Amino acid sequence: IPEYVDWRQKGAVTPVKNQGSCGSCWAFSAVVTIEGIIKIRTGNLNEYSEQELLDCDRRSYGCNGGYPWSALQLVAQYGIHYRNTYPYEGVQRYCRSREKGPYAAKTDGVRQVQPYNEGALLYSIANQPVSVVLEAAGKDFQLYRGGIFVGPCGNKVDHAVAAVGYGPNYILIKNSWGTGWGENGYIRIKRGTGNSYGVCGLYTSSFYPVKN
Repeated sequence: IPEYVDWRQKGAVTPVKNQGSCGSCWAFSAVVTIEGIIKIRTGNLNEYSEQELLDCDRRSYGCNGGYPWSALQLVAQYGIHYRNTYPYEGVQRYCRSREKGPYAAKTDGVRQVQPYNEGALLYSIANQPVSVVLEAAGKDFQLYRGGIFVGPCGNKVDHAVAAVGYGPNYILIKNSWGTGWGENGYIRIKRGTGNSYGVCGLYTSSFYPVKN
């Protein structure tokens, strides 16, 4: 895999989103990875529905949190609608997939990266955007404006985001806090520190969709 990856440069990343007050980061993270894998496999960059996963992932808890792996499973076993067909409302509602016509895209499964393994995570990013988790509760993370973030932060992961690239000393993260947070909505988190958890627990739980 190469020294630099940045899926934005390869037209595989949609604009930065804002999850709002809703604890729907798990759905935003999954959707980032679906938009990426659909671009990689088909050549078209589309936006898909975080709200659909929020409403319909019966293993997640709506705005009280959820599981990126479960949302990616949901997209692999049914499919997902375009974001515009099923726009984000920032509140959990009744599942409306059946009422929104045929699904726009469908994947074939979801694989997990080996946890606590930086190279394994980098390997997946070189193939596609990956759903990752991290500790976002620290004010240092909350107030991040730019640069390669090294913390302070613990390994208490609580926030799902998406890794869309990396470099020799960082992993590139698409967050769901709007375009005004971080580096136009992104954070570069230091890698290569030798901490197996990853900086901010970044290596705790990583999933990506599979689409043949």
